[PDB]
Amino acid sequence: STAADLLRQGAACSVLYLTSVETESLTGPQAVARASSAALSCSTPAVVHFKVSAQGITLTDNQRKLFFRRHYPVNSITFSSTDPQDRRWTNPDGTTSKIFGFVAKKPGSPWENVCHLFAELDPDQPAGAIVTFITKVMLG
Repeated sequence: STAADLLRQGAACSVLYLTSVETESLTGPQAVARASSAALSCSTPAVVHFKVSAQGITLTDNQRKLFFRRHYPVNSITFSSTDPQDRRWTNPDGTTSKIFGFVAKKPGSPWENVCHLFAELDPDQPAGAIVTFITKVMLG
């Protein structure tokens, strides 16, 4: 586990997975805003493991032997930001969490642009930092 290899492995943490919505012909900020509107208008979100690395974004969740996984390669990711209206997610305890999303091509419907929306769980792995890391691996 050398420095450069570790650093390529990137950072992973837990986040709430709020929703995913198709977002064609919208700017990046419009896409994230659209997703947040949908999430905030709907009638409990899953906690997922969220990894950002040189290889892109990987989302996973397991309950016993049931398993969810999606990977978004770096060339597929077109945008990420916190909610441009500064809207927050209200947790079951009534406290609020910052919202962020990214837009990527849908792996099995590649013509489709889809915004994946999340809320922060840890102030020490905050939404703004995750957005910074995604934008860095896009920049690379």
